[PDB]
Amino acid sequence: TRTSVLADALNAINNAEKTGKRQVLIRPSSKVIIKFLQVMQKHGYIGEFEYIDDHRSGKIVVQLNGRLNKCGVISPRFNVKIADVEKWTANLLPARQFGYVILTTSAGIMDHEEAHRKHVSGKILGFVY
Amino acid sequence: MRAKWRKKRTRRLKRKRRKVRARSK
Amino acid sequence: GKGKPRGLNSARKLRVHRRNNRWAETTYKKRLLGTAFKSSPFGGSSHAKGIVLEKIGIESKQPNSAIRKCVRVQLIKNGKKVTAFVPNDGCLNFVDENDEVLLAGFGRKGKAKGDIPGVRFKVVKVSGVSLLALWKEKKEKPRS
Amino acid sequence: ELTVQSERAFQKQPHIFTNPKAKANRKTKRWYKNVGLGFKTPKTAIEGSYIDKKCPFTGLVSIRGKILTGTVVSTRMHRTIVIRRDYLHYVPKYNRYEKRHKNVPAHVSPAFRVQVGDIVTVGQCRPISKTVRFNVLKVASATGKANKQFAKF
Amino acid sequence: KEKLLDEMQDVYNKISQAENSDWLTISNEFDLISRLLVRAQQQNWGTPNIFIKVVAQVEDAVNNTQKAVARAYNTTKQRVKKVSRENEDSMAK
Amino acid sequence: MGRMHSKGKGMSSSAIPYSRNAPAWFKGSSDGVVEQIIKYARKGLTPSQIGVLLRDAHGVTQAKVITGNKILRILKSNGLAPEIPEDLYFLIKKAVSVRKHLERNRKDKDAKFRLILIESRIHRLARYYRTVSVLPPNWKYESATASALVN
Amino acid sequence: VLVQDLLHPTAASEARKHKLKTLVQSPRSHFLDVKCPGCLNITTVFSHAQTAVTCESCSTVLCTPTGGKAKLSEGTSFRRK
RNA sequence: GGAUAGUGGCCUACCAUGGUUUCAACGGGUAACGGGGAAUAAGGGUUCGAUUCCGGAGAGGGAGCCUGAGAAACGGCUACCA
RNA sequence: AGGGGAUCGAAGAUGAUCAGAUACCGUCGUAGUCUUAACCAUAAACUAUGCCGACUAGGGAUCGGGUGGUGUUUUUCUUAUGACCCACUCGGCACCUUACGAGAAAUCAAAGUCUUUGGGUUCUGGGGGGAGUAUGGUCGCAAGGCUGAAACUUAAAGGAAUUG
Ligand SMILES: [Mg+2]
Ligand SMILES: [Mg+2]
Ligand SMILES: [Mg+2]
Ligand SMILES: [Mg+2]
Ligand SMILES: [Mg+2]
Ligand SMILES: [Mg+2]
Ligand SMILES: [Mg+2]
Ligand SMILES: [Mg+2]
Ligand SMILES: [Mg+2]
Ligand SMILES: [Mg+2]
Ligand SMILES: [Mg+2]
Ligand SMILES: [Mg+2]
Ligand SMILES: [Mg+2]
Ligand SMILES: [Mg+2]
Ligand SMILES: [Mg+2]
Ligand SMILES: [Mg+2]
Ligand SMILES: [Mg+2]
Ligand SMILES: [Mg+2]
Ligand SMILES: [Mg+2]
Ligand SMILES: [Mg+2]
Ligand SMILES: [Mg+2]
Ligand SMILES: [Mg+2]
Ligand SMILES: [Mg+2]
Ligand SMILES: [Zn+2]
Repeated sequence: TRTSVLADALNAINNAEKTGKRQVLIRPSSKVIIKFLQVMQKHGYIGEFEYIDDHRSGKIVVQLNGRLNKCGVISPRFNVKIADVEKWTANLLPARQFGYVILTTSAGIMDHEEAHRKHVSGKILGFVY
Repeated sequence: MRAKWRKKRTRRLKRKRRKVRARSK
Repeated sequence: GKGKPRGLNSARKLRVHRRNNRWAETTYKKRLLGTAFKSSPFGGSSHAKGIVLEKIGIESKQPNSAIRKCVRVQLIKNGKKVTAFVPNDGCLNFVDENDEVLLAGFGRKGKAKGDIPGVRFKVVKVSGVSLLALWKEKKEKPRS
Repeated sequence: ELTVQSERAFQKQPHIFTNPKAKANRKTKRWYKNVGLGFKTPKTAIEGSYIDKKCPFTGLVSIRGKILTGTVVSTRMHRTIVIRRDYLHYVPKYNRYEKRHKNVPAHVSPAFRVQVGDIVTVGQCRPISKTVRFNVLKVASATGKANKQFAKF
Repeated sequence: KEKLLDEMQDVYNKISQAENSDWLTISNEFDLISRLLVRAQQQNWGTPNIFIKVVAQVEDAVNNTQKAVARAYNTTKQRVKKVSRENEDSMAK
Repeated sequence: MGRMHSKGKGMSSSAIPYSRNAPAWFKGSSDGVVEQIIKYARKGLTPSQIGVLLRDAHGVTQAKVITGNKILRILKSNGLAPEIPEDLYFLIKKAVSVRKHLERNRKDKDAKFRLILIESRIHRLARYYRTVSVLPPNWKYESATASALVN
Repeated sequence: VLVQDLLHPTAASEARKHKLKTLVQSPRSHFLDVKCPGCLNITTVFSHAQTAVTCESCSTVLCTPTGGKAKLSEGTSFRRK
């Protein structure tokens, strides 16, 4: 069945960006997806997105901007020490100038640069650039 | 040979070998 | 997708899966089963000493027309008899009958090489002195 | 279970003496000790009547070293328990984990009640038997799902 | 699927004959009967009367008063106790 | 749109409305509704039958939105909940009916296949109900306790 | 259709789409105030009523169930709720 | 209870029928002493580690033992086997 | 094993061709073909495409279901049907065009969302032979099935398309 709701979300956003759309409908919504969206919105890869309540599970309408080229989830939420995060950002992100490994720490869901600045590390959620 | 025929020839050889084994035992 | 398990707690299945599929590589199977020891003419050894039993001119493969002069040698380490090639032009006459001959691999991972059928090993030394030194007249056979 | 020295030899706590000439006869003086590490002796141990020289409370054995938490998987042996400890072994070749389990046989005092499915805190002790190196200290979920059995509002 | 029942009946007869003389091969017979019961339970149809009869015969053989025969006696007592966890003994009585 | 033992992908289901309160047109009060529920349960109907009847012959959209509670909870609180959950009872009735049909005529293999599917469904559901401890943990279903329960 | 407002699309479009697939799930069925020819009693009936709803006072088949929307009797008169 | 320096089926008497396992017990192989590490090298790994350090074991193969704090010693004994 | 016994028909009996023909063709013809219980568990059991999810592109049709039509005829005067016409929707066998993606292509609307490499999962393969052979287990009354090597040998075998 639908195992990772965020995987569905990011697959939808990537497919629609490749297709050329300006808005997507993420069908099931979850807190982690919302935080992912807040991160991308703060960094500017997304325009203005909207949540919809349904008393069963939220829906999300994300207005893209085409600035995004590819998101993606690392579906097994691996464990990364504060040292291996450099290995992960070398593996996933194209160049060190930009691109962000969005990961969840005890301090919250947040990108790898803020996570390094707070000196915390947790489980990997995905990668956006 | 056709692989079919190779299998059939091998089966006949197995049959003969089993007959010889039953005779020996 | 990629029909191998991927969850966090699937280390066991992946490990056993890799251990099981490693049996496909020929090199790994040879290493684990120790085929280089039990059945190979050399006990996983580069060289071994032996005694020449008689000398044979093996005819080459298809496109090559010649006779490649080899010698059958009984290995002294275990007693298995095996043929072995002798390099260079005037070297078979340099190999005495029933003489101490040292054999090495033939350069193709223990497989027959070139146009020589069924022969798998060179000749590097005969009666102590090497064959190359004899061929270039660097040394004389001890003829003992 | 109301055994009270049913066995061939008498079951006495060594070197605790009761004077019959003392005209009080207030049961028999029972030796017990608080085991430490913030573990409270059960009232069954103090007010009880068993013997259990291997009891961590009313016996001679002492508790030091490791403190392991686990789940009972077999109560069927006498005076002793088979505890199943589950954990995640980390395999670095794949950055993954395997669920592994080890069976620890411990010794349970008659002061406690243990049934299959309970979660128990146990502590290391001196070698009691060939495989018993632990004495139970606490039983949390004795009837966690067993308190409620019938239903009628 | 009558072969399993016939083999179980033959094993029960062999167990009775061995008990007539007792655990030298009775232990092996009970061990194979346990595997036969497991195999029958694997399929839909299981728990025949022959299994109960063989279990009762093994219990009688172990109960009788009686050197590897001592290992056989201990193992047969343990096996009879284990297979006697079934309530089918009430059916036998 | 997944199916438990078939290749279908059906989308047929009930589509509960967004509103969480009673409709603007409902005039009856919840106490009368719950009394009606209890009288129907005394008549001997399953909660699904209660829901369908109260949807059809009366203005009860769904009993939860107006009475503040679910039908099974209502019967349980007043002590009318069956000892067997109703859906599992229907499964057992279907299974015993198929068993009887197989008993009457043997060669029919398709009923045997559907019977083993039904047995799988029963095992799964009963395992779940044991996990939630709705059934006693000893509850087990093989052949004849079915004929005891369905009757 | 690279740009459109999924949040507030045109009403005809949502009414066209299948239920369980609109922006917010909302059923299409409704209830009806039906009047029986016999008496003046007014009874509420679901649109796709599955059972033969009858007047409590008198046994009359107000609705005959079918695969989808229930079929009302000829004499009875209905009003949308 | 015996025995040990002492805990302990370590052993004995009696009693209970248990212990482990598809999360791989048990059994078989290892041209396996273990580890610190060596070679190799984008990152991940693969192979090797008899061999300078730390532990373990053995003095032909097994067994038994005196001595002394320390040995089942072996450039110490007693015995069998080769 | 038991009941059938028409046609058809391995084996066979033959009549012809052929250098040979116990092969193709022609006549017959046992076992089987059809059944009732019990086995067997293999097929190019093929869509040579594992299953469950989400997304990505248009086109009609077709089957079943459900919606609306002041729809068309029907006719029982007319409602109500039914059968059709139009529009939509759910699910299914498929089909058509196209690539914007994929592939080594032939092609695929899944074989796409895979170096911008991670939705969950089982099962397989690691050059060709040797060989699905030997051996060992296990199932089977038997035929055989499942499991399943190695020694040795070889420099290709093979896929797709292109020109002859
Ligand atoms: Mg979740
Ligand atoms: Mg020549
Ligand atoms: Mg003692
Ligand atoms: Mg090693
Ligand atoms: Mg070393
Ligand atoms: Mg020593
Ligand atoms: Mg020596
Ligand atoms: Mg001294
Ligand atoms: Mg010694
Ligand atoms: Mg020394
Ligand atoms: Mg001496
Ligand atoms: Mg016949
Ligand atoms: Mg013929
Ligand atoms: Mg002829
Ligand atoms: Mg004919
Ligand atoms: Mg097959
Ligand atoms: Mg296939
Ligand atoms: Mg298939
Ligand atoms: Mg190969
Ligand atoms: Mg082959
Ligand atoms: Mg065999
Ligand atoms: Mg092919
Ligand atoms: Mg080709
Ligand atoms: Zn009425």
